[PDB]
Amino acid sequence: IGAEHVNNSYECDIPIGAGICASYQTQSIIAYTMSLGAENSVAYSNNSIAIPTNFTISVTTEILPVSMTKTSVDCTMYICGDSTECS
Amino acid sequence: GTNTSNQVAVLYQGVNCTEVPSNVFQTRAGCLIGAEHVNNSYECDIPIGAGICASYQTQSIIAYTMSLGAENSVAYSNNSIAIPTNFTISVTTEILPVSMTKTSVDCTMYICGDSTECSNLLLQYGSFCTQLNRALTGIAVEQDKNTQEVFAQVKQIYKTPPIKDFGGFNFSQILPDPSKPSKRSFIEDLLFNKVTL
Amino acid sequence: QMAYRFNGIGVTQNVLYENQKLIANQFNSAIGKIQDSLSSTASALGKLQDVVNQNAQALNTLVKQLSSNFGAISSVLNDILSRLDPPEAEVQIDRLITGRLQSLQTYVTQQLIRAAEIRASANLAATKMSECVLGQSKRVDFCGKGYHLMSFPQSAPHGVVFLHVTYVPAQEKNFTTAPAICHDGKAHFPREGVFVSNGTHWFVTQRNFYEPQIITTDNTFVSGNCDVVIGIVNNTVYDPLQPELDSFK
Amino acid sequence: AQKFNGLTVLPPLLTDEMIAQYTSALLAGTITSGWTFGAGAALQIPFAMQMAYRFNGIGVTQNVLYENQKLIANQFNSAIGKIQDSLSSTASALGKLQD
Amino acid sequence: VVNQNAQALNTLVKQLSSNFGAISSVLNDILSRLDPPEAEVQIDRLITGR
Amino acid sequence: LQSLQTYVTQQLIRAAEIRASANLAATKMSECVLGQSKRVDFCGKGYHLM
Amino acid sequence: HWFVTQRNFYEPQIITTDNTFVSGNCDVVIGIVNNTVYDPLQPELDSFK
Ligand SMILES: *[C@@H]1O[C@H](CO)[C@@H](O[C@@H]2O[C@H](CO)[C@@H](O)[C@H](O)[C@H]2NC(C)=O)[C@H](O)[C@H]1NC(C)=O
Ligand SMILES: *[C@@H]1O[C@H](CO)[C@@H](O[C@@H]2O[C@H](CO)[C@@H](O)[C@H](O)[C@H]2NC(C)=O)[C@H](O)[C@H]1NC(C)=O
Ligand SMILES: *[C@@H]1O[C@H](CO)[C@@H](O)[C@H](O)[C@H]1NC(C)=O
Ligand SMILES: *[C@@H]1O[C@H](CO)[C@@H](O)[C@H](O)[C@H]1NC(C)=O
Ligand SMILES: *[C@@H]1O[C@H](CO)[C@@H](O)[C@H](O)[C@H]1NC(C)=O
Ligand SMILES: *[C@@H]1O[C@H](CO)[C@@H](O)[C@H](O)[C@H]1NC(C)=O
Ligand SMILES: *[C@@H]1O[C@H](CO)[C@@H](O)[C@H](O)[C@H]1NC(C)=O
Ligand SMILES: *[C@@H]1O[C@H](CO)[C@@H](O)[C@H](O)[C@H]1NC(C)=O
Ligand SMILES: *[C@@H]1O[C@H](CO)[C@@H](O)[C@H](O)[C@H]1NC(C)=O
Ligand SMILES: *[C@@H]1O[C@H](CO)[C@@H](O)[C@H](O)[C@H]1NC(C)=O
Ligand SMILES: *[C@@H]1O[C@H](CO)[C@@H](O)[C@H](O)[C@H]1NC(C)=O
Ligand SMILES: *[C@@H]1O[C@H](CO)[C@@H](O)[C@H](O)[C@H]1NC(C)=O
Ligand SMILES: *[C@@H]1O[C@H](CO)[C@@H](O)[C@H](O)[C@H]1NC(C)=O
Repeated sequence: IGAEHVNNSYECDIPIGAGICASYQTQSIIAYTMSLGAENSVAYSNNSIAIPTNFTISVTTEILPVSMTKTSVDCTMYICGDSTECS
Repeated sequence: GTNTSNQVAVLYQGVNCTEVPSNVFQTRAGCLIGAEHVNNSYECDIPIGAGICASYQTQSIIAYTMSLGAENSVAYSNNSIAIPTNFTISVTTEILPVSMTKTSVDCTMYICGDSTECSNLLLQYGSFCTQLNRALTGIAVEQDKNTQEVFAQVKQIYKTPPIKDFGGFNFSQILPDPSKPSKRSFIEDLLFNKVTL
Repeated sequence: QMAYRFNGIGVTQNVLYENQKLIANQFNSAIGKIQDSLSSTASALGKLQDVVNQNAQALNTLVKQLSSNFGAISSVLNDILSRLDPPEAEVQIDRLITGRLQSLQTYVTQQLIRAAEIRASANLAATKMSECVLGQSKRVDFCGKGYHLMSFPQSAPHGVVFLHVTYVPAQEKNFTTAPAICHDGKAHFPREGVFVSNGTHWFVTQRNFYEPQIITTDNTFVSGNCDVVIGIVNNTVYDPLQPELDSFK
Repeated sequence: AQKFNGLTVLPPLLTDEMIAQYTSALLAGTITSGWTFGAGAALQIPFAMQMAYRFNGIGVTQNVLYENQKLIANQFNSAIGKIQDSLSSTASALGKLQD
Repeated sequence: VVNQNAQALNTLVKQLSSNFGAISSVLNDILSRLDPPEAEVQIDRLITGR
Repeated sequence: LQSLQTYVTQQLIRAAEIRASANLAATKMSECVLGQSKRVDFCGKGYHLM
Repeated sequence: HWFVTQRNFYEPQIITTDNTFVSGNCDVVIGIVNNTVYDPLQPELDSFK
């Protein structure tokens, strides 16, 4: 409740489920079916080839974690709190 | 298996079995009864342990030592080579799971089942259920990422051309068929009818 | 494209063109055989069915634990609340709550472990997709047994199915071989392939397919005198320039 | 290990003899046929040519092997002996299994 | 990763304020108000939860 | 029962490490023994032969 | 003197048309040097006399 259903399709902003996603139109919340991507047909033939004539070099960034913070907890102090009888 | 026969064999693990009270065969994994020991060796049908496996002869159950495979000696020489003169192409199938069912469980209805006093007694235990719900949500959300990173590696949706002049190769069994309503391929359709809950 | 892919596995691109019909027929027969083998079940899809069974069985085991007693007089909470006074019902409600909470914690831990296992499998599947489908792998046994050519993906209810197309040699013959040829006191080595003989004459043939050629300066190179090489043989080499020079008369 | 008080250990399916036989078969295959047996039927070939192929794959021409076969064989033999000596010196390289 | 470690640590710290069916969540109050032969039955139920 | 459950959970955790190591060992066997890996530092330092 | 050698092992060869290929004039390449190259066909052409 509170979303408007539309005919169009775009990339998913907020996942809902079963192929439905929601986004902000910029000024109401709309719901739409996901669009998988642009559609085109390649010009296949049995005697045709395509050869590039120019090139561009590009740089991309990828990030990976390697470690996390080292922590230690004293069992007796946490459970009892320097308590003789509790210990 | 019941559909094959009704004869069964019983294995007592780790027992000398002189005190266990037909056929009685001693085995390093404990002796078994109802089986006949044989000289021959075959591939393992049912693993028992310590290199011993059992199978149905076809009308009796036999136990034998495993056979690793056929033995052959290559004709090695210091001036001899072997070169193939013909080739055969083959297709093999490999299957890998990618995701599992997404489930979510609430404490309050499971433990207390809408009882008010149970809910009052439950809240003094702290935040166990916040942790449980967070863990289940974290499990559920990463299932979609697994499907997202395996498929969807192509940016644009390419379509097959109308004419199938592929130099004599026939891809009709794997290309999608527009007539059948789910728009799946023949093999993909055959796959979905074989898995049941 | 087939000509490109044969070149990647160290086989010259020409041999495809004299055997295109045979390769196409073999491919079609292999596809039909995969279809028939998939029709005849041999527990091939067990890797998905077992996962479904372990999820369902764990869930169902979680369900039956709601009927456990855990030391109470009865497992039905409504009976407890409608049969006893609160200050004496509490000493039953607490233990029932503890039992149910422990069961839920165990279920959550098992799901946590299984999720990590499934995610590792999914990472492997994505790596194999990117490796075999969008390119031609060189690492062995990663996209099937034999020399990998291409792969095709198919959908599964909770996974993915790959169809690997590989190149396998079929039948072989054995010959006498030598590491180098000595002519005019100079050693000769092949640019590609090796020297083979049928007992009377020597030839040069491909790595993975028998196709003889006459030994020529074009496909051989010279490096030093031939006394140092162990096992060298004593045969001549042909040079195409001499007949052309003679014909210039 | 020991067994008592309701806990038992189970023998593995494959014994050490079968594992040793598998390793011996793999070693014989890789020293008598190169990489051919991994793809299909094993094809016999002399070892010097196989070393020449493996040299040719790392960007080094195969002619340098035949001109230096004795030196390479001696270096390999010395390296094998050094590896054999190193493990016998009670070095704690086996920590991973012991842990 | 940093947030998911920090939240787990904070939730671990906050669990020390739970009561677990005792008369008080502070152990000093438990051993300062009660005689130990009937105070151990109050201490143990905090110990188990922690 | 709590002690037994803790032991079972610890074994379940360690089994994943053992399986990952076994998968890595199998991959290394297949790539370095049955062929000639062109891949750096996967079958030892330097250019791999056999 | 200039030579041609392998990538990972020193083995100098005489620069020859047989192990080199030609592409474009030498005005665009930065750092090109000024040296001769050998052609093996000339002695054989001289041999026809
Ligand atoms: C190939 O692409 C490059 C850049 O991708 C082209 O170089 C540009 O050409 C335009 C044409 O007017 C200039 O305005 C730019 O200054 C050039 N450089 C850059 C960095 O954009 C080039 O012309 C293309 N064609 C060829 C044959 O190289
Ligand atoms: C190489 O193998 C192919 C098949 O693997 C052979 O082709 C068959 O040859 C037999 C011999 O008469 C024919 O009856 C079949 O019709 C052929 N085709 C098939 C699909 O079986 C071929 O003869 C073998 N030899 C060569 C040199 O190619
Ligand atoms: C989408 O378009 C169809 C006609 O093509 C129309 O009947 C339908 O109402 C549209 N959807 C919405 C939400 O208006
Ligand atoms: C039982 O075994 C027979 C004989 O092998 C086989 O034909 C049949 O398919 C099996 N299953 C059933 C349900 O009969
Ligand atoms: C079983 O017990 C008998 C009698 O004590 C003994 O002789 C025999 O060796 C035992 N079996 C084995 C495998 O040790
Ligand atoms: C198996 O063969 C051995 C001889 O190698 C023989 O002594 C033994 O009796 C045979 N087993 C059976 C069950 O006949
Ligand atoms: C491909 O195979 C199917 C099934 O055998 C057949 O119906 C179809 O005609 C074949 N395609 C061609 C181009 O022959
Ligand atoms: C070729 O292989 C066969 C089969 O092992 C062997 O008998 C023969 O000696 C080998 N050599 C020749 C020249 O036939
Ligand atoms: C070897 O091949 C040549 C090729 O022309 C042929 O003349 C000769 O007879 C062959 N020898 C044998 C022993 O087959
Ligand atoms: C091995 O090669 C040498 C020459 O390199 C030869 O004399 C010898 O006969 C060969 N070995 C056999 C068993 O033929
Ligand atoms: C090889 O042939 C040449 C030709 O004159 C001869 O001088 C030499 O002795 C031969 N060597 C062998 C090992 O047959
Ligand atoms: C770099 O090369 C240029 C010619 O290409 C030369 O003039 C210059 O001296 C070189 N740099 C140094 C530091 O020598
Ligand atoms: C290279 O040599 C040619 C030969 O005459 C000459 O014309 C040219 O100026 C020289 N270039 C340089 C940079 O020395």
